[PDB]
Amino acid sequence: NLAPLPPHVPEHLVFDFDMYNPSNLSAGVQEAWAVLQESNVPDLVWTRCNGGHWIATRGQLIREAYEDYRHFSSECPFIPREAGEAYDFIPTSMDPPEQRQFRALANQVVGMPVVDKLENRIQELACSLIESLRPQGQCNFTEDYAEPFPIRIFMLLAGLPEEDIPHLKYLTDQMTRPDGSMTFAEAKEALYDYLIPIIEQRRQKPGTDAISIVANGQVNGRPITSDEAKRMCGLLLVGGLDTVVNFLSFSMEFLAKSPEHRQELIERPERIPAACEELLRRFSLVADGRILTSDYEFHGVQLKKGDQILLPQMLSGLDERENACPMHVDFSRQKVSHTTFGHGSHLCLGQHLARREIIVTLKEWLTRIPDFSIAPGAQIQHKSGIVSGVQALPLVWDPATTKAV
Ligand code: 6HE
Ligand SMILES: CC1(C)[C@@H]2CC[C@@]1(C)C(=O)C2
Ligand SMILES: [Cl-]
Ligand SMILES: [K+]
Repeated sequence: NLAPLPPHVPEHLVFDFDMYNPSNLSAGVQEAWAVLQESNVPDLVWTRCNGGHWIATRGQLIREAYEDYRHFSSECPFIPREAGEAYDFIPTSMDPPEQRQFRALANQVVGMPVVDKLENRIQELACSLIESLRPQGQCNFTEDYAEPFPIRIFMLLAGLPEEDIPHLKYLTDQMTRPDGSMTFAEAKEALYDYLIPIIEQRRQKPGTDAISIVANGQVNGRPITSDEAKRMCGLLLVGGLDTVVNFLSFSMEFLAKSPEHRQELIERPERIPAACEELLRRFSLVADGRILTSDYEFHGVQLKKGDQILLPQMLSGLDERENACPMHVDFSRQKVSHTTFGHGSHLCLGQHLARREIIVTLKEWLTRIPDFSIAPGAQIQHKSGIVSGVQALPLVWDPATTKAV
């Protein structure tokens, strides 16, 4: 459905891109979004899809708007409007100054010191999952590794039972790639139905898990409220269940299709961290945005208070104006420019955990299964939304070419 064109929007800026089902999707989701960077498309366009909103199509504008929280507010950060209105996670639904005091608590539970506490378990799980698949000569990568690896690390960190994964993963997916059976508000309320009793249990009887730490936390020296704790835990759950999960599949699909790049990392394993960064650029996958706090002329375009603007994190690094030959993967790329983990005051606090999970996966997969390919006659289908992903990734290999560690 196409929403009526607002009176202030000129026809020449209309480009009806659908972020939940882009027309070029069969080419790959990054490719589908990159249609917005064809030479005839303006830096800033209006789509009538998904209730109507602006889209910044170039890194320069995306960065500028993420920096300018005074004009571009995180209050309503998701499209469609009903989702952005319902979205109340902390700290990502707040602007500075209010936002900042909550970042330290989040950092405590998912940041670098916690990555250190989890290091051995991350390593052990990657190795065990991969060794279990190795002799089979095939896997369904999304279900067999991309999901269980990061999700089990998260459930461990959060002290939540693994048998709760199917329910939580379903709900989280309705917030990022809704199947239409639940509004964002309904999925949010269901997630809160889950979290509220657990938060009170852990305020009564604290453990050492992330939910206990948030629920008993202090925010600039005063106690967090039960409600604030719930809103922070919601963000942590969505980050844990729907980010790295999708990214690993883009990366493994690429490696399955590029024997040369696999060989590069096998021969020169020291390049794996740089490879991770270049894959984070090329297979960037997030697109949220902001709401205008006032009428504002931005790059020659009249924006009105209340207008939503999608600021795709994915697009900055794909912009030829930021990286030459942007669709080409070059592990030796000198300046890897991207906003994959966001930009401005809301830079991802989970990024150290994400990079560890990625780097461990690349190392431990290629150690055991250096030679693999896409299953015979398979056509890999992507999916688009707030976080984009891979529907299924069937891989095959000859077990004789593998190595048990
Ligand atoms: C378990 C926690 C976790 C994990 C695994 C991630 N994130 Fe992070 N994240 C990302 C973006 C673009 C933003 C800013 C959003 C905005 O400005 O509105 C955040 C912010 C955040 C913030 C503020 C938090 C607490 C957060 N994200 C937890 C978080 C992207 C990512 C990506 C691309 C990955 C993985 C590849 C990721 N996150 C893993
Ligand atoms: C946009 C995000 C990737 C970032 C972490 C999870 C996510 C869906 C959010 O709600 C904030
Ligand atoms: Cl934040
Ligand atoms: K909101």
